[PDB]
Amino acid sequence: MGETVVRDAVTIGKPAEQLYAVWRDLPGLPLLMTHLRSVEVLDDKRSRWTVEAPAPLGAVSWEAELTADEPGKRIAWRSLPGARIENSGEVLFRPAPGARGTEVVVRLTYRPPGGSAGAVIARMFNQEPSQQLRDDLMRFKREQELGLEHHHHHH
Repeated sequence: MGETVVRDAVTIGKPAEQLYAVWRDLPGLPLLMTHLRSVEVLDDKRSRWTVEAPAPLGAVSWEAELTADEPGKRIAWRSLPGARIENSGEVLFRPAPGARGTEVVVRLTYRPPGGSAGAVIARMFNQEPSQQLRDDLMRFKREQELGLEHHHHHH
């Protein structure tokens, strides 16, 4: 219908790790990094917590993996050859100009909101002088900079 691949970048006061982690509740499992990981469970984009099954997708028919993960370089989302990801987008991280934080440059295709009026309501008092462009991605920045939890993640 109107699936648009928008390329823009938002700046939030988070290093990088928590920026791509925006798809989660800001997790804190530094145990599952590098090699020697048995628990390939993240739940972020789904996962199917099998751990034992051969291949990340060679069992559960529909599963999700993240094909790229770097501490602060670029992260590309995936959904494994089992489920076959419909979406596409690799997020890159660079230090924002003026030291305003980190700017996440994303080129991703997605479906647009039907009601654009939902954005303009914020103009009543938004306190966000971020131009009359990139409307859809601006609310994303707002919610990312708003969301903050313990770095260990406490639930």
